[PDB]
Amino acid sequence: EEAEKAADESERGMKVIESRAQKDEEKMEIQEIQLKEAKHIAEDADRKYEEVARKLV
Amino acid sequence: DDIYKAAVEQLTEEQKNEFKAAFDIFVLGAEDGCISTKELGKVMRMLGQNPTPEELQEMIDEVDEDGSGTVDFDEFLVMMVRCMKDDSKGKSEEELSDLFRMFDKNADGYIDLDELKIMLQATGETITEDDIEELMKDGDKNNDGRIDYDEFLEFMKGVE
Repeated sequence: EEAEKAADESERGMKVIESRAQKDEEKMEIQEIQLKEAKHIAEDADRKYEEVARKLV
Repeated sequence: DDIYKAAVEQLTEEQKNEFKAAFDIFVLGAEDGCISTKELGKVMRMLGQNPTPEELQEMIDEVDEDGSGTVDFDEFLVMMVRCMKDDSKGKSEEELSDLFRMFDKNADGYIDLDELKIMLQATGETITEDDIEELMKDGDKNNDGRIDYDEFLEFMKGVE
């Protein structure tokens, strides 16, 4: 029962962890999306900066 | 806007043949115009280009000017040409140069607001100040108030 329980703890471990790993994959994907959006804002903010900086020159 | 049917003119036909051949696939089963914008990334990945999720989401916003998640063959061909200038062949730079000598009736080497104006009047198309200046700045890359010849090329390459 302890070994099967361990299997259940480990299996529940995986269900929680797999779901959590997926939640982390999602939070990670979200940070990727957000940093990319922010990065794209930065690409455009930097691009716009370059346009005004170039125009400034 | 008019660049839709422009591309419909500007695009070549051996393109649109395989365009429709690949266009045949989007239907995930029983679709008649319910195309989605999350799949814009995948469909730009299909037709032979190498797009990145940044531009995928931008065109999700930059296109779907109708907001319905839908895109006409006109909008299809334009957002082809408005990024990948599969335009009306930009007949040349040098055939263009012979056109440009006729632009500069004054033998300028530059299409000025005056030559822009007179040449668009030779079209018959009236001169609104935006028109010529829209054409000027879009061609007058140097913003000298006038479109020099390579200014005219980069201007009217990809142009009929």
